[PDB]
Amino acid sequence: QEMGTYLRFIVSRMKEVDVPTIQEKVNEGKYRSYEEFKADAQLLLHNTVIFYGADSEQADIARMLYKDTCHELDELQLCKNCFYLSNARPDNWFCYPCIPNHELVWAKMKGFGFWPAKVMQKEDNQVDVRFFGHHHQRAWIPSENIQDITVNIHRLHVKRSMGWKKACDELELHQRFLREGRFWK
Ligand SMILES: [Zn+2]
Repeated sequence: QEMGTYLRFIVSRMKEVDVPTIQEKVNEGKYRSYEEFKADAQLLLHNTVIFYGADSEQADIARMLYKDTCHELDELQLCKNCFYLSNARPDNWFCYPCIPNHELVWAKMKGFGFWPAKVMQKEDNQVDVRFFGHHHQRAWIPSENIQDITVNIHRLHVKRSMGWKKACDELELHQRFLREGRFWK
C-alpha cells in the first residue's frame, strides 16, 4: 500500500510492456516488491535495446531513463521520509525530522565556502550530503571538508549571500522542529 505512494512518484517522474502498463500495474498493486518494479523498468530498457540496437541513440536515451528510475529507488532506500517529503514538498518540507535523525554538518564543496547540510550516508573518506537552501543540492564531500554543526562558523570561510542566509534560516527551523518533535503531518 505505502509502496504505491512511492512508486506513483517514481512513475510520474518516469514520464519525461510500457510506461502506461507499469503505471496501471502500480495502481492495481501488481508489484509485490520494489525488485519486481525495477525488473519491469529493466525489461522496458531491454526491449528498446533489442528493437533499435545496443549501440543506438535510442538505447542511450533508454539507459539513462532506467538509470534515473533506479536512482529514485536508491534514494527511497536511503531514507523514505526524505524521499516522501522531497517529492510531496509541503511548505518547509526539508525541515521536518526523520528517524533516525540525520547528522547535520557544515560542508564545503570545491570552489565554495561552508554551507549547512544533512548527512545521507558516508564512508571513511567522503560524505553524501544534501544541502539546506533553496536548491537542496546533493553532493559527495571529502571528509576533510566537513565540520561539526556546533563549530563557530564565523571563524571559517563562508560567503554570506542571501542564498546562504536562507540556508541557515532553514537549518534553524529544522533544529527547532527537531526540538519540538514536529513530525510531518
Ligand atoms: Zn531523511
